[PDB]
Amino acid sequence: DPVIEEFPLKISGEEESLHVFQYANRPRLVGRKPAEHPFISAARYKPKSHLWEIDIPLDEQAFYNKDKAESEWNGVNVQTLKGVGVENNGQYAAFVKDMQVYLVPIERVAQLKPFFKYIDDANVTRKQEDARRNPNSQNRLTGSLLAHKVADEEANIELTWAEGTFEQFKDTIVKEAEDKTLVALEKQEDYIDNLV
Amino acid sequence: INTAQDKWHLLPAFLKVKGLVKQHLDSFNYFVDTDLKKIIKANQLILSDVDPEFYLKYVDIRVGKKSSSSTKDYLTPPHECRLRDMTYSAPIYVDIEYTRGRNIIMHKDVEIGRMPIMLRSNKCILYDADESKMAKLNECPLDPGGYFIVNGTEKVILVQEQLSKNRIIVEADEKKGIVQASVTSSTHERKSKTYVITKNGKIYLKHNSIAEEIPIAIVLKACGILSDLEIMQLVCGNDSSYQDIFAVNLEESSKLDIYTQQQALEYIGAKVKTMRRQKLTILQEGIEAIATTVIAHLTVEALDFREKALYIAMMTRRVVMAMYNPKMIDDRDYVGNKRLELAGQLISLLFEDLFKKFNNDFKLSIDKVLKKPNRAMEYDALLSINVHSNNITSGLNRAISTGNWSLKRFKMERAGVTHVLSRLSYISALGMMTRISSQFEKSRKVSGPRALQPSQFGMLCTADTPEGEACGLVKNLALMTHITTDDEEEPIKKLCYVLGVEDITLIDSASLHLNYGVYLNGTLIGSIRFPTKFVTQFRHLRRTGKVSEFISIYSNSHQMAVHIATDGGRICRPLIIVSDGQSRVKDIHLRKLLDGELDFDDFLKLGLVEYLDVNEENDSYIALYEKDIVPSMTHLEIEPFTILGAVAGLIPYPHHNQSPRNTYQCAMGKQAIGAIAYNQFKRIDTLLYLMTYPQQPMVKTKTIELIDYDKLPAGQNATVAVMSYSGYDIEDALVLNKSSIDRGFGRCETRRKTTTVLKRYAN
Amino acid sequence: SRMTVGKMIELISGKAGVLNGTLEYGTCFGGSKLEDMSKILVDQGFNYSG
Amino acid sequence: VKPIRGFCQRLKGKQGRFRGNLSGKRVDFSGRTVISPDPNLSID
Amino acid sequence: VEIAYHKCDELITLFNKGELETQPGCNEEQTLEAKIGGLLSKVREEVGDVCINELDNWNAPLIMATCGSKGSTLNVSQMVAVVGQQIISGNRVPDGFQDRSLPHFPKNSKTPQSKGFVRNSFFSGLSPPEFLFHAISGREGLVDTAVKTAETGYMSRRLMKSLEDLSCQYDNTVRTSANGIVQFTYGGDGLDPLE
Amino acid sequence: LGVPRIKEIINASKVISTPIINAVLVNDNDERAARVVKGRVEKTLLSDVAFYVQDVYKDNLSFIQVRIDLGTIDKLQLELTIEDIAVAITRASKLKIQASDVNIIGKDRIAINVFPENDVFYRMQQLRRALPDVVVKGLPDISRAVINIRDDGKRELLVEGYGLRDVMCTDGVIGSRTTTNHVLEVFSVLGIEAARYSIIREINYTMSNHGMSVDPRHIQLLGDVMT
Amino acid sequence: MLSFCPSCNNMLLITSGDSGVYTLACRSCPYEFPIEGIEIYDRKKLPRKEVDDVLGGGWDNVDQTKTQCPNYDTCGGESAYFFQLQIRSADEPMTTFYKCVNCGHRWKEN
Amino acid sequence: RIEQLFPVRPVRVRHEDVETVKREIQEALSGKEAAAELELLNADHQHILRKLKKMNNKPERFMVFQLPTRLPAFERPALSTRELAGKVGSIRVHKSGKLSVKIGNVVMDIGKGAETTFLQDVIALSIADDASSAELLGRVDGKIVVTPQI
RNA sequence: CCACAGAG
Ligand SMILES: CCC[C@@H](C)[C@H]1CC[C@H]2[C@@H]3[C@H](O)C[C@@H]4C[C@H](O)CC[C@]4(C)[C@H]3C[C@H](O)[C@]12C
Ligand SMILES: [Zn+2]
Ligand SMILES: [Zn+2]
Repeated sequence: DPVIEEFPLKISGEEESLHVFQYANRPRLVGRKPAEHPFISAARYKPKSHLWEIDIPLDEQAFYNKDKAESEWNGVNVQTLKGVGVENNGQYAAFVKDMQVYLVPIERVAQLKPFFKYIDDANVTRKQEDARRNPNSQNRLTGSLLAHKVADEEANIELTWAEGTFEQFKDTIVKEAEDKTLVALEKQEDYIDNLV
Repeated sequence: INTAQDKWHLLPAFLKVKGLVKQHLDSFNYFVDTDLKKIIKANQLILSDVDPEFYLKYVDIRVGKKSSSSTKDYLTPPHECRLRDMTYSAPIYVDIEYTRGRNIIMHKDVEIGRMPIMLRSNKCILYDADESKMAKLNECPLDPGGYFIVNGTEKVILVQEQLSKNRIIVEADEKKGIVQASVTSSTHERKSKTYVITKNGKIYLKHNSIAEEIPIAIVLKACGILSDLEIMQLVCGNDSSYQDIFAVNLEESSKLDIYTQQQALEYIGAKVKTMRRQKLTILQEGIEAIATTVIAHLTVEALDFREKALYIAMMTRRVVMAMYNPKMIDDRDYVGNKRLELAGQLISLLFEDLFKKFNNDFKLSIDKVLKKPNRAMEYDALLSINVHSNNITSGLNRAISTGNWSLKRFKMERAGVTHVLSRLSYISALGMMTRISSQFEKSRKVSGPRALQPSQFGMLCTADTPEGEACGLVKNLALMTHITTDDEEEPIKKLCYVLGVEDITLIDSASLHLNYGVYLNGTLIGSIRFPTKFVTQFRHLRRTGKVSEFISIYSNSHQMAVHIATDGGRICRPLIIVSDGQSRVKDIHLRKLLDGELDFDDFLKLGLVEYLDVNEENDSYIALYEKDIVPSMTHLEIEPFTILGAVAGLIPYPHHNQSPRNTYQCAMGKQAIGAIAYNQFKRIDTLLYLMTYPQQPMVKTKTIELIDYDKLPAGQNATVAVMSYSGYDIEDALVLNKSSIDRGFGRCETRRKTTTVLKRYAN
Repeated sequence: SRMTVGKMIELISGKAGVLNGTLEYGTCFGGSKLEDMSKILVDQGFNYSG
Repeated sequence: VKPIRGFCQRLKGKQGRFRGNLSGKRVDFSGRTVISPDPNLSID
Repeated sequence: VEIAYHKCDELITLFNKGELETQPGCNEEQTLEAKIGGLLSKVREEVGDVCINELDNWNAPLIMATCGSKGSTLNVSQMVAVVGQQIISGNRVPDGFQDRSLPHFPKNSKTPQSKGFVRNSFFSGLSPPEFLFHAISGREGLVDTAVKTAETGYMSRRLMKSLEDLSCQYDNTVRTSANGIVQFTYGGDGLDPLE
Repeated sequence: LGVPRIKEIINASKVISTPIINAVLVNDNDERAARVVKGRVEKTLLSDVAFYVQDVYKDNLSFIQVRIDLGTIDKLQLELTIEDIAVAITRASKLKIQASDVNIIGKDRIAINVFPENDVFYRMQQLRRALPDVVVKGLPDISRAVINIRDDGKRELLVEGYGLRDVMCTDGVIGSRTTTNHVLEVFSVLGIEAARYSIIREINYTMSNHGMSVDPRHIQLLGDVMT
Repeated sequence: MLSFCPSCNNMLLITSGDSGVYTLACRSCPYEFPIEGIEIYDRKKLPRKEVDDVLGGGWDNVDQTKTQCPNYDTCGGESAYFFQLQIRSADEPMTTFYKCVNCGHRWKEN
Repeated sequence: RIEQLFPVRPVRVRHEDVETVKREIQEALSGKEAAAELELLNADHQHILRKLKKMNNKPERFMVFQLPTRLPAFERPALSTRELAGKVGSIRVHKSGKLSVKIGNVVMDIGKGAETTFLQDVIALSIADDASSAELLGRVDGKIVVTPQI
């Protein structure tokens, strides 16, 4: 019944706008050991459509045989993962500093899935080849059509990748945290009757 | 002094406020209160095409209430309408805002037609009327109401029964060897059926719009699931036999060289036959087809195609489970898979079609006038609205009277919706209401819809059905039931996410079948770690009163899922909660109820009684008496003889009779000659049978007492001597007494009506 | 052949009720039992089985 | 739209000429009445 | 009926453990169902026999069964003694819920009082589950009576249209309308079944 | 038996439901003989005789290995050998395998090789999924066979299929007293007179099952009409 | 064969190309796995059911004959348990079943 | 890298014992139903306590809280303080090996919820026209869930 | 001309 030790929550980072990707093609663990995070080459974020693209330079010394890739895929050497950032309220990424648990909101969650740009490139080149050889108001699009059109006709923003930022981020979070301690307003019973 | 065995006193109180014919009344009241506002709010705005400055907008609508006067307008009494061969109705008042030249004229109380009121509604003149004022209006106080007086006749919209909308139904054909899963997605725009069938051992998806049967891997790839390992993990999970069945469908996508989302989308869009309206590219047509056409009720807005993909994946998982063994197919005839459409919904749909036609014709006439330059004050609406207003009431009256039901916008064709209320007896008039008509009548499949499934214990009558060709297709509601009402689902979604449901857009696809999944109205909504505690917490919040009591929660262990049902049309039954082997309704509550206070809704508010539908009953364990209570019990029946309907209540000692005799009496008690109503002499009906000296039954029934058959009986008590008096009683014949007939036994009279109209010819 | 024992029970219940002067209830899954009807009929001077 | 009645429609079906007016037809000098027993009447 | 219930419960326990013996060759569920049905039919027959033996003379159903005018031994046994197992489409009552008959019985159960057996007489009144099961049986009887007529009448019409032209000519040969012989003698001996 | 049975007989339908073929045995007073004569007519698939089926890729070859145990053959007393299974595999039409690819490795293993894009994988996957459903011993139309005992103690065999001639031509089954309830098979095997006898017997059995007591002369007349 | 890709998680199609060697090629991404040296295989374990015995205990307290056993690489036994059973039609010779005393391996003659 | 490019064979479990190995698959990566729920609750509470003790002052280590979307309101130092800052609650642990989370004055139950089978990471994003940078803050190692107690 | 509703 009684408590031996309390692990205090501490909410901060209301403007940092953190994001989390969820790779849909690599296991969290290989064997009982943890897996190895892939090296990161480049990324893109669409502002309007909230699309994420991540490029991973895949291994070339084994199980590649670049002859096929240069034969019909123009020598592709990086695998791309595309994901949609979807809103999920009630999500907090947390860490532990000196037995004190710190939390920060996650704005969106992305499901990165493998994408094949070069297949679409070959398809559109073939379509041009077999279409140009022989011929053979105005606003009605809604629903997901407008979102796809926005994702197409937007302008991609090239991002920069940095590592080791965790120390500065943790320092900023704890500095934004330590200054404030809050006092309760309503009783427990007042929580039940309205969206428990 | 009181005991628990007299808990049956909850039954009269339940009938004191709710009413026995509440199924029509509550639906019509809800229609008048809210669906008029919804119908106006859908398409209130009307614009011209020739002069783009004239806008006409309806603001508010009501029936029988003038805005200027607090008192409601005068309506003809129902019996006056019955005699004079009119339609009992109230005008439809609507607020209007339009432009007179440049002036923004707000005008009020313009009549757009007469809406035929249903008797004893909240808009009728017989609402909460004492028997003195009811006698003033030549109306019987012991009349169920709930019927529409049109053109002199009185018609009843019978409660329709359909297969549950927006639900996955899996059926197997063993002689042909095809398993399929069907979803009838019905919404305001379309009502389309999607099939997922198995052909030649491969899972195909077919739709009426699509020309060819799309392979399932193609549509799963097109719906956002690019990788095939994710597809296999979603459909099969960590299982051997399911993967062995399903690997062919993974191979099928590789055979057709489809590997990206664009490829599958254009492959699907090449097959879509409904191209019109200056079509876009094939890829965008396929996007539209996947977004709306394949499953209409789940619409996708953003780029994220997760929920539609998981819906199709769960449907195919059901299909694969059907392939593994054909015993795990849900029964189509199960009561929990059937929903009851009431009069209010059908009237709302018909009014929607009529109002759309009215607005279209009004816009056409306004454009016809305003196209010409000679316009004076923009040709005010109230001058040219009445000739279009008459069409609304003409359509409503014709649709109610003729019984034909033709709505072109929803492509729906119905016949035999309304029936003439049979006034052969008071019990016959009552039993015409609470009658459920099945969806199809052509099929003669024995042991199908006609057989009495055990799932209708206490929800439908177990003995009342007409004998003959319609035996089993026309059913009757039980004495103590309640048909649910439609509720919003987004607050339930938020409550689910609060209570511990992890969303689908943040959980693993591979581990999804390693724990229970939550379904809202048949659509997968997330995953739950502990399903039992979640179910218990949801039940406790329902019983407290923090969410609507008609929301149902039940855990299906075979599918390893937990379902929440919200939509209306589910048939329910109230029951007493028993906890820890003790019934939650003690003797003090019964004494409080009998003393006058603490009505049935107070029993609902304190968590003493609650409503269960069939699916909820599947998860319960109900005891029948106090002696049968064990610590594993979940609910307690209030009283068992509610399983017989209103008509079946006339039979004394029905449990001592063979069931076909009970059914025959249920059929033939509606032809009894007796008193019809308190005002049976002021009525002029086409054929009416009356008895000179009706008598009370010597052996009554509690059902007889509740439905007030005691006040208006049909039949006499006869001193019978069971013996073979002569040869004239052989083969069911009876031997009457001459002196008894002379003194008045069985004396009857018949009243017929001849009508004539002096037509005023055009000459 | 039609096996309607409820008819005999109804007859005896009605006879005992009219002799006692009170209407008797034949509610499904319950109602006034046969033994009380037999007792009332015996106390009124008729046969126990009607 | 109501389908019209053709000659093939007039000759086919349970209400056609062959099964409705030729194989069997309504006859004169007939009566339909409810029955009741009479043991004192001879069997013929 | 208590002995029959106890033996049935023993067989259910043996089936639940798994060591139930499949003598007829079908699977475990089918042989358990067959054994339970046989046991319940036996107990109905035994109680009906002792009931018929225990009825004195001048008992009206017994007299009307001895005469053969109306009723039979089974009807008297059902009214006075245990009614017996209700059978729907050749089997017991189907599981209308999730692997159980009615919500008034515990899940995953095959006891006779839950699968459709009634232990109450028609004189003694029926419990609500027994009432529902008997209602199901009466309903299937009524619907079979209602729907057999169309197929039977169609078959009768087809037979009569096929056989309307045959007649026995004066040379004792059955011939068609077109004067072709079907049988040389009717039945091989030329005897009317009427006489 | 009932209204559907009469409807299915008098309306002579080529395909029926429950087509029981009843066969008497030359040695009807021995359980082992009944079992071994059941083993000839009751079809046994490759899935009942194979431990597994697997697909092996060599360095430049691709084949399918099947492991047949002689233990199940000896325990069931099926008159089946490994080369019999091989030639039975050759008699499959949908697989389209020519009769020179199946080879014998060891005394159990049977190898099915496929020779030539991506067509080889598709072909051998189809063969792997369809191979354990091939018939290796029995009759194609016989669904199942049950050994029954008559009241005098003699044993008979009831099969559910349409292969009347194959059942009555197999050794161990008396070919003079074997009958079936289906009437078109009786016609096509034994002539119009035997078809007439089958019609009369089936209608009489169905009528006497309900105890309706219809005189057999009407049944004989109906049989003479249909034949 | 149910191998799944480690790059894009797709189905591996085995192709020969043109040189004649089978490879676990993937058409969705550049990846394959040659099968040189060790070989790959996918075994589907068919179910093993308990079928009905036919000669279960058919040689108890029976006479023993003197017949040479076909298997002479395991046992040198010359006494065999035999049983006469009518298996064919009545016009054909009566078959018999007999087995070695040491190594089993039952065999029949007609 | 050799196992990363090794072709993956998917998880296969026989149909009869899929439910029996459910606990094993759950444990490998990281009345009757009521007793099972209690057993999972106790094991989960011990696992969460051990996990919290493990990552004390460890870089690139994260756990995701699933908290109610409508937190209890508070007083600004009434606008109800929709956006929160500072210390709000505490993860208290009891003598009986059970855990609870007190947010303000509301006690709530804790658990781990669904367990993931793929790599997760937490990333901070800064968007501006002149400069833009996306930073990998660390790896997300498991997720936990906190539900209101009634 | 249809469709309901009952009676065998
Ligand atoms: C998959 C279902 C197969 C089934 C419909 C096929 C396969 C075997 C077929 C029968 C055999 O051919 C022998 C007969 C030939 C006669 O001419 C007509 C009848 C006859 C009994 C056949 C009917 C039918 O044609 C059968 C049963
Ligand atoms: Zn790949
Ligand atoms: Zn040997």
